[PDB]
Amino acid sequence: PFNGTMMQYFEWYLPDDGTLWTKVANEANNLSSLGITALWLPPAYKGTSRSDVGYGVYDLYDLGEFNQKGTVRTKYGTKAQYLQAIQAAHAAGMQVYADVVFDHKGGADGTEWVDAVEVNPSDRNQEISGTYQIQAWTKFDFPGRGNTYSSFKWRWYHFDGVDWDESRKLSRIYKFRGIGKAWDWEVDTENGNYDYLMYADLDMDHPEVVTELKNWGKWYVNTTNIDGFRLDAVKHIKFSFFPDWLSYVRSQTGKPLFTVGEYWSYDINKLHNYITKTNGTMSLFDAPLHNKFYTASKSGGAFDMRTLMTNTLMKDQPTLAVTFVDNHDTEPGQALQSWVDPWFKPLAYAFILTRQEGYPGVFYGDYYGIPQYNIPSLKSKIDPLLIARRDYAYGTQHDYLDHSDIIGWTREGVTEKPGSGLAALITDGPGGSKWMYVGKQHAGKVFYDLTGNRSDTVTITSDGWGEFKVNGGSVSVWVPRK
Ligand SMILES: C[C@H]1O[C@H](O[C@H]2[C@H](O)[C@@H](O)[C@@H](O[C@H]3[C@H](O)[C@@H](O)[C@@H](O)O[C@@H]3CO)O[C@@H]2CO)[C@H](O)[C@@H](O)[C@@H]1N[C@H]1C=C(CO)[C@@H](O)[C@H](O)[C@H]1O
Ligand SMILES: C[C@H]1O[C@H](O[C@H]2[C@H](O)[C@@H](O)[C@@H](O[C@H]3[C@H](O)[C@@H](O)[C@@H](O)O[C@@H]3CO)O[C@@H]2CO)[C@H](O)[C@@H](O)[C@@H]1N[C@H]1C=C(CO)[C@@H](O)[C@H](O)[C@H]1O
Ligand SMILES: C[C@H]1O[C@H](O[C@H]2[C@H](O)[C@@H](O)[C@@H](O[C@H]3[C@H](O)[C@@H](O)[C@@H](O)O[C@@H]3CO)O[C@@H]2CO)[C@H](O)[C@@H](O)[C@@H]1N[C@H]1C=C(CO)[C@@H](O)[C@H](O)[C@H]1O
Ligand SMILES: C[C@H]1O[C@H](O[C@H]2[C@H](O)[C@@H](O)[C@@H](O[C@H]3[C@H](O)[C@@H](O)[C@@H](O)O[C@@H]3CO)O[C@@H]2CO)[C@H](O)[C@@H](O)[C@@H]1N[C@H]1C=C(CO)[C@@H](O)[C@H](O)[C@H]1O
Ligand SMILES: C[C@H]1O[C@H](O[C@H]2[C@H](O)[C@@H](O)[C@@H](O[C@H]3[C@H](O)[C@@H](O)[C@@H](O)O[C@@H]3CO)O[C@@H]2CO)[C@H](O)[C@@H](O)[C@@H]1N[C@H]1C=C(CO)[C@@H](O)[C@H](O)[C@H]1O
Ligand SMILES: C[C@H]1O[C@H](O[C@H]2[C@H](O)[C@@H](O)[C@@H](O[C@H]3[C@H](O)[C@@H](O)[C@@H](O)O[C@@H]3CO)O[C@@H]2CO)[C@H](O)[C@@H](O)[C@@H]1N[C@H]1C=C(CO)[C@@H](O)[C@H](O)[C@H]1O
Ligand SMILES: [Ca+2]
Ligand SMILES: [Ca+2]
Ligand SMILES: [Ca+2]
Ligand SMILES: [Ca+2]
Repeated sequence: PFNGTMMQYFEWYLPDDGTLWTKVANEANNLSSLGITALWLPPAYKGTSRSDVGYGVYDLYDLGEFNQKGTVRTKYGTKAQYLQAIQAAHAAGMQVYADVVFDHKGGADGTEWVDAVEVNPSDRNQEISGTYQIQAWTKFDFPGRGNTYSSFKWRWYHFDGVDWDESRKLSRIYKFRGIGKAWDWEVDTENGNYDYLMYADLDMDHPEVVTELKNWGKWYVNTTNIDGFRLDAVKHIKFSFFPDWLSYVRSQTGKPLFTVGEYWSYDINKLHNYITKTNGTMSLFDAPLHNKFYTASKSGGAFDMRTLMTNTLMKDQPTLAVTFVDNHDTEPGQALQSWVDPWFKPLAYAFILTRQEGYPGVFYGDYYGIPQYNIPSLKSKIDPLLIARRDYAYGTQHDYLDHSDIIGWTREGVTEKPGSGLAALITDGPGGSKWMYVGKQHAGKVFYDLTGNRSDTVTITSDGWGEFKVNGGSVSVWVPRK
């Protein structure tokens, strides 16, 4: 038995110093000893510039190897350093998930003239202009790479649209004209059709494009030996595309390739729609649960903690849910900003780390800190919870989400891991106590608070129950002493 634990190993405001790949190589041992079993690494290919975080993808085939966009290395380092990081992660017994950005392409080498029409930004099925010629950033020739690995050249007809006309300096949503040219479907229905997002938007209906992304998928897994994918911005990408893409790349590389997609919506039914449409071929980030943590942390104690799990992927589809507290898009200043307050953050990590539903992740920004906004590191509060997950969070779970402030759950432990077992309490309000069942196999044992928030102890009764306790606005994780 084991508890998988992933770590997203970057944040937005990292300096553009080309050191992240080296840091993975240096830290892989430490993180593994804490029970981290997988790293989600940022996009490793060349962006619109060297300080691009990776989501403005210029060349999928340039892993910090070719002189392109004014730099050889990416933000994170060179191609050689990227490979060493992956091998170090493997030597320490960790999987590696690579960020995959297929929705769009930016930083084109040149413009092309294209017949286009404006569509309504709030309803992309509604044309709001006539057809006219625009100058669109869609020519990709890759002067620094040549035909190495791939001789495919991208042009306007491989895309469905852009949001910038270079001749008139106009910013509108332009749909391209052409035989069969249309926004892709199925996609998210916010704004009527949410296929267009930014830069030059890929046409997943074009067979040349499907083929090229399949060839890149195979090439990339074989070049890097990565173990899986984090799929960026999947709600803006033809739903049927990734079932077909993943089954090609998995079977043509001989690898299972665990895959988590980022479907950003707090509407659980949209996530359920996407899982059924893609036949459960991938996990998804539990964005609704993130929204729960953010809301509870801002509600001054008035959140009903009995609803913390309701309408989350961790409640509804736990084996396809990847759980988290914050990520690079929820950071201060970002477009999805909804930063979980530091007082509540240890409570949210305890919830995803010591419970049996879902595949939890630790955020780099939470672990190491975000100096850009003077947010201090929470490593000293997260590490006890990882040790809880590594050693104690095993076996039958009993739920007590039964009070509007104080909620808890227990894990009984497993014979295969002697000394396992835990009882966790969190509260968004004043402290208190709660009786919970850990199992009569623990009768007489003394439990202590692994987080060190409390100095007292709890003795288990002859019937397997303990009256566990928590401070106000705090976490306690009670585990057996030895
Ligand atoms: C390091 C670890 O890699 C493998 O485990 C990974 C799984 O193959 C993935 O599928 C994924 O599992 C998650 C599920 O997809 C998901 O539905 C959810 O329910 O949570 C799961 C994770 O909690 O991620 C896993 C890694 O995080 C591989 O199977 C495993 O063998 C590898 N490590 C084990 C190796 C040994 C066996 O002797 C022991 O050290 C431990 O049991 C494991 O650490
Ligand atoms: C001039 C530039 O225009 C295009 O790039 C723009 C995008 O199309 C816009 O959508 C917008 O992107 C922002 C995102 O929407 C936003 O969500 C944020 O997260 O990231 C972006 C921040 O700006 O803005 C983009 C730039 O204005 C076009 O795709 C792009 O390729 C064009 N860049 C060319 C211009 C120069 C100067 O000659 C060259 O350095 C580039 O290599 C060219 O590619
Ligand atoms: C007009 C001329 O352009 C054609 O080139 C591109 C199409 O215009 C694009 O729309 C695009 O087609 C893809 C769709 O966007 C996509 O939704 C999916 O259906 O796959 C399509 C590609 O398989 O990409 C095309 C190029 O890759 C095309 O090269 C060419 O056949 C077209 N020439 C026609 C001109 C007239 C117009 O009446 C007709 O008389 C001729 O029979 C056509 O040859
Ligand atoms: C730039 C940003 O645009 C998209 O995000 C939009 C959402 O999809 C909309 O539904 C809405 O987002 C949420 C609200 O912000 C939030 O208040 C929430 O309570 O409700 C809405 C969803 O329930 O507004 C957003 C428009 O600004 C897009 O999905 C998101 O991914 C984009 N930000 C990233 C763009 C890339 C894609 O390559 C990411 O990888 C980058 O990290 C970000 O720049
Ligand atoms: C009433 C009782 O609650 C105290 O504070 C906890 C809150 O219940 C939680 O909601 C949370 O407070 C955070 C806010 O939600 C957030 O908006 C932000 O302001 O940060 C707050 C945390 O820093 O966490 C609180 C625990 O730190 C706490 O359990 C307890 O001390 C409170 N009773 C005190 C109230 C006053 C005067 O009546 C204090 O001087 C006394 O120590 C207690 O009587
Ligand atoms: C003599 C004194 O010791 C005991 O105090 C323990 C209490 O169980 C808690 O205070 C316990 O948890 C605290 C955390 O360790 C600490 O980190 C803090 O941040 O919050 C928790 C408090 O909620 O730590 C103590 C160590 O065992 C005992 O229970 C306490 O009753 C004992 N008597 C004192 C209590 C009062 C209050 O009216 C005074 O009048 C007495 O004179 C004290 O002697
Ligand atoms: Ca299309
Ligand atoms: Ca799209
Ligand atoms: Ca499209
Ligand atoms: Ca409450």
